[PDB]
Amino acid sequence: KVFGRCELAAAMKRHGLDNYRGYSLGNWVCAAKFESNFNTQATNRNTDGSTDYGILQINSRWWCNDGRTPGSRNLCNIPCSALLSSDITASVNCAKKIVSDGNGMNAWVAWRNRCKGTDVQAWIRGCRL
Repeated sequence: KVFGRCELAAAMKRHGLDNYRGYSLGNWVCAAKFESNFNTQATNRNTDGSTDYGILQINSRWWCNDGRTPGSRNLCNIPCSALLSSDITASVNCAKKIVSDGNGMNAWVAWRNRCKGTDVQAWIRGCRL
């Protein structure tokens, strides 16, 4: 599923991401925009052989099992394919564990490079929330 901007914002808010660990909703929408262009089916392979999955491009090195990242961890206790669902619950629940890991949203390179320090509330302007 390819989300609309406000549609995703409302789904993320319902799942408790607004101000989760101090990160306002606009941060999460901005990260999803630049990680996946709001597409739950996005995948991208990394040089180390891991793969990033889903709307928040969660990596198989640490967070999910895809059966082809040897020696990797599965900290969210899920198959990576669960992160590609039109239902974002699994991605959100795993993102909550990532962002609590100590490095905050710096775990998302696109957030660090394209959202951090910008007017992120722009990503939720106009939405009925």
